[PDB]
Amino acid sequence: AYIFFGPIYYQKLKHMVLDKMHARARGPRAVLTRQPTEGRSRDGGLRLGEMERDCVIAYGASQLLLER
Amino acid sequence: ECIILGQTMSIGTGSFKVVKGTNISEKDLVPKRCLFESLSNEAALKAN
Repeated sequence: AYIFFGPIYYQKLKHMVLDKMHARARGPRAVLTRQPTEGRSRDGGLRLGEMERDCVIAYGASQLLLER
Repeated sequence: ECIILGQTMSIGTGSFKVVKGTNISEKDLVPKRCLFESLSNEAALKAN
């Protein structure tokens, strides 16, 4: 097939992966801390909300509840 | 109120119990006995 070729002015944004990789093993002050620039963007985080508690009820798993 | 107290729920996976069989016979669960109460039984109701 003939393939549509040509130049486009692209642009690189913010929001790289290097400052969003956030992880936590045990205890406070997590070991993989992202850069502290949220700015009205608290999208839950490393939590387990009531909407996600209702999903594992639908599977019927009773010991994953006590583990998590 | 089982997720608040940390109890196992009675629906889904915790709707039953599993138990393990001992698989022992009644030949080993015997009241083993050889001349224990024979001394005290005869000399307790004779002529009295």
